[PDB]
Amino acid sequence: ARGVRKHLKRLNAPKHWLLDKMGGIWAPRPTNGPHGLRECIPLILILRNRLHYANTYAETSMILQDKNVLIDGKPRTDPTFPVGFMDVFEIPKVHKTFRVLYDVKGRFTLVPIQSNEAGFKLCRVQKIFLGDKGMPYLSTHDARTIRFPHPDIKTNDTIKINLKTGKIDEWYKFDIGKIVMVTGGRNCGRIGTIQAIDKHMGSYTMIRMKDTEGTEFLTRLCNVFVIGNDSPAVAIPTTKGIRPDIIKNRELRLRSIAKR
Amino acid sequence: LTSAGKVRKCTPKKEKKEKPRPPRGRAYKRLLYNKNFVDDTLIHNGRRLGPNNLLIRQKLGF
Amino acid sequence: PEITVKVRKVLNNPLLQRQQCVVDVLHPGCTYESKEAIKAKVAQQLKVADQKNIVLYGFKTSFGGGHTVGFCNAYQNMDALMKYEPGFRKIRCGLIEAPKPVSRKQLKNLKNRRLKKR
Amino acid sequence: PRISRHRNSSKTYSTPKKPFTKPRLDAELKLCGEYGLKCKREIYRARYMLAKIRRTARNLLTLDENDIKRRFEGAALLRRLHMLGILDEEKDQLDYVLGLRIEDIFKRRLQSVIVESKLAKSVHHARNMIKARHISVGGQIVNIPSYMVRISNTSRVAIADTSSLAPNGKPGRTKR
Amino acid sequence: SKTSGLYTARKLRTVRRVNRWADKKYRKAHLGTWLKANPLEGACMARGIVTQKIGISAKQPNSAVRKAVRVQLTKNSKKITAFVPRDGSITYIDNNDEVLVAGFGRAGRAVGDIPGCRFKVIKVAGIGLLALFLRKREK
RNA sequence: GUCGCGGCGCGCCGAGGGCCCGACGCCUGGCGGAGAAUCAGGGUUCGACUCCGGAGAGCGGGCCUGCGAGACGGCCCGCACAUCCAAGGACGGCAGCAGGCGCGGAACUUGCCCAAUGCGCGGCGCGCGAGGCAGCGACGGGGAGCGCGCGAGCGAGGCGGGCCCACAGCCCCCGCCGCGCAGCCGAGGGCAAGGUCUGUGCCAGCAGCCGCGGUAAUUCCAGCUCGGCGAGCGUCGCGCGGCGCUGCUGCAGUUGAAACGCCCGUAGUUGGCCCCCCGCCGCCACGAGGAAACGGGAGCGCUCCAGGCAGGCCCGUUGGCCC
RNA sequence: CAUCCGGUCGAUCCUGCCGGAGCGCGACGCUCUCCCCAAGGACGAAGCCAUGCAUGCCCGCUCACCCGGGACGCGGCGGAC
Repeated sequence: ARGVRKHLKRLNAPKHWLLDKMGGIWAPRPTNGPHGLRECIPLILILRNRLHYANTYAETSMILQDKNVLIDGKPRTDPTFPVGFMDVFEIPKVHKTFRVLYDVKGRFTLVPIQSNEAGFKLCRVQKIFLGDKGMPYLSTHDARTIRFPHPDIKTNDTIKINLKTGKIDEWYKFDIGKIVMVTGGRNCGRIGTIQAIDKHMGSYTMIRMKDTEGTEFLTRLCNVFVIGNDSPAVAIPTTKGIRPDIIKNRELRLRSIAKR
Repeated sequence: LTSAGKVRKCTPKKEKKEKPRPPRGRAYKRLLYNKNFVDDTLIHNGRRLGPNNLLIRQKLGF
Repeated sequence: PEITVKVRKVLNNPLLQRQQCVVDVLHPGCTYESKEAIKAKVAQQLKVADQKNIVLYGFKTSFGGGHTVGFCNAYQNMDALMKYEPGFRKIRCGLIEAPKPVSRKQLKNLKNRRLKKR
Repeated sequence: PRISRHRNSSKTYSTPKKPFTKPRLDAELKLCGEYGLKCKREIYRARYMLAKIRRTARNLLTLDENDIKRRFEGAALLRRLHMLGILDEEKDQLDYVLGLRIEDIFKRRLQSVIVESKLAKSVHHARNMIKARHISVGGQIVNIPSYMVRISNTSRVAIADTSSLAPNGKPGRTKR
Repeated sequence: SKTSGLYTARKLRTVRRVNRWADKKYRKAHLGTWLKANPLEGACMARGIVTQKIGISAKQPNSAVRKAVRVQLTKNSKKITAFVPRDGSITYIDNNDEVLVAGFGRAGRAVGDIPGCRFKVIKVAGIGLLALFLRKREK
């Protein structure tokens, strides 16, 4: 009751975070910022778990206090800084830069990018609202707020942010045929072209998209993020959201464990 | 209630007989195996017999 | 009685100038005579050039077998060890001495008394 | 709350429905001499393992053949059984999994494997040898007689060079 | 009987709820009138100070004088008559000694020849009564 | 009035509103779920307790501060219940941790420390009875012993040195010594194991139940053997199973317990045959959406195992997926 | 992951309960060679509490007899988690 909760229990923490059950009785409490807890992952987790660059939380703080890493080109000292889709995690001292995307199994993935790709990051406009004397504002999934958008851009239409001048670069509007990557739910982590959008007036527009496996996945507009027109635009993970099935992944697991 | 424990106070005292201490653990079950199955020399007199029979006993000592 | 010590999956960490790795020390029918003895052996693969610069940690010896695995923290430079080091690890090695015993109960009792004294 | 509170625990054995039955007692004693089993609890753990497996196959078999489920799990169960050596590697059918008996699981116990390999004279001798840390399952010392060897590991099993034989030559009785 | 219809679940639920009460077993377990009646008051054991000692004639056919101590439980000040198990073990019990008394074994029913006695002595003065009989401990 | 909506409060005006599809009252040795126990299928019982939401800090109230508290390791008041006091006054609140008393059948150290895991605050780490570390602890779960062989061995120990640790310690690794160690319930049945040998004489006792003992006790009390189970075994209370003795599957009602004495009868429940091709309802399938733990379940030799998410030059190594 | 068995009789077949047979999870007794994991003042007293302890950190603003230590206060943030 009373005010806000500043603590997170390990088993309460989102499953995709893949934290150990016996690893701790507490989990990093993700802070507010550009991504929410359900759709974020703490900076400490990328550095401590996947990168393994810092052995302990204390080492991650030391590195962050010295501004070793810069997200979106800005050095951030927040161990619990929220990180999500299209965020550019570039560590210059190690000389390696990657984007944070979604794996087919739904865990966030670090996908390496070239210097041109590092410069820009994609965004999704939740809606356009009027405030402060009537100027229009567009709110991206990363909560980035852009005053005076070009009139054609609409709700749910992916746009690209320069991230150097931090302005809109181009708009790939959401329409039938355009390639999209699911961001949430059962089909999270899957890139498919849009077969159809069901209006479902009243609540929950539900869209059907199908990948090159002839398998159609049905997902509502909330977790559909356009990634270029028919072209996949920004570089996509090696699996490419092709939906490996459980039996197929069983063979892949066995080949990997064949190696000793 | 003045007759309480009439048998216990007047029963004679027979000392516990000292014995070869029995093997314990899997070793006890192993020695129980010769009796029960392969072997059978101690448990048979032309036919199957019970482990506490008065005929198995005296033929196996006690 | 031969000892073979190998480094696996070494990590370049310019941020903490360290060389994180996993050490496989093979001492079949033998006892490594302390981590320092195999620290020189680990140094050969690590190529740090200073045995003291190398820090060795978590050398679990497997039940019975001579496959013992220990994380390695050969700092690239001495400044890194000087800063990014568990004060206790620095104490285990002997790089620095430990502070004289303090009650800590006294450190809390002092806090309680110092607040009451306004 | 503590991390320990979160940890799982399991009863891996099934006690009998009637514990003074004559057939069960006779077979148990015959099995006890055969495999050098310490208490009926070790035999009980064997029955449990067979019952789990038999039920898993049973459910997959009630499911129609080619039902995604049997393909994903039935293949996994057969694989696991063939790889522990409980199941013959030629049978390779889920229906065969049901026709297994606890004795066959007990056969893969290292104490039985050592005896068929002959590295020891008796099942009693095999238990004592494995306890003395003499046995090696292949580059690994094993102290537990219970150890169930995987079919591949059987060839790797040999008396460890460091032990009673081929060694210092002076432990225990030799020292004095 | 067995009214069965696709939409008749409520009638069946009511019948089971009302009829289930008829068994003595459901009532003794769930009515809970017994909990208030139970001298033990929902406990396996109770600690009470011996207030009386007596010999209860065994129910015919069996004949003997069973040895018992009448004890008032400390918990509820509720009278209990408790059998002393083993041979001549009332000698171990002394009046005002304080005993732990546990159920005789039939869940509130008198057991065996002893008449209308539902409790047995398991401990005397901090020492187990069986242990006193087995000579494990003394006085 | 409130952050706002609302009888929420107040006026004003009507007479509604709820109820055998159980209202209202009453009682609860009532936190609820995720879950747990037992378990052919169906089921039954519990859910204080690990995660999530709720509620309370002796009891009622009332407030202030703040962005958020009707906050009690804040305040103010009554109410019980304490302490100090030089007698005027002062002052609390362990359903935080250890620890004490009472109570009960029942329950652990006035330890050690932030090194981790988090959090508060700082940019060059500090605080934390959150948490971690040790002690206690047959709640329990898991693994190896008390020999094997007929001569060779082990590990239980003991001592060093590593390894481990905030510091110890434990584990494990090595040298050097090395000393295996079983109970608890039973043997008339049910129920596995003498129709033995003593005492005793319907006494003393035993016996869940059948029963046993009154001179030849297969039953008591003891030696004797034997049997079960096993570092555990016995007893008690309860849950579940047994019990198709609660019955939907799946009970019974001539006589064992049980068809209302009869007819009408509303609620309730149940309704013959018929139209293909549409609209609603159930209905079945498959989705989506939202917590993991748990339970399944892929893979992985924690030496085996209860475990855990591992691991190893690795599907962008994994940690799938179902519920 | 489907089971029964003793007791109403001179005998017998029933119905019917009674009692056993299994697993829990708490107590209680007796006993315990090592190692691993692990519950632990909930059970009609949300009874009462002696002591010690569980909430600080900051350095904004230093004219406190080392120094630029960073007392103390003031401020700030948390104490509502």
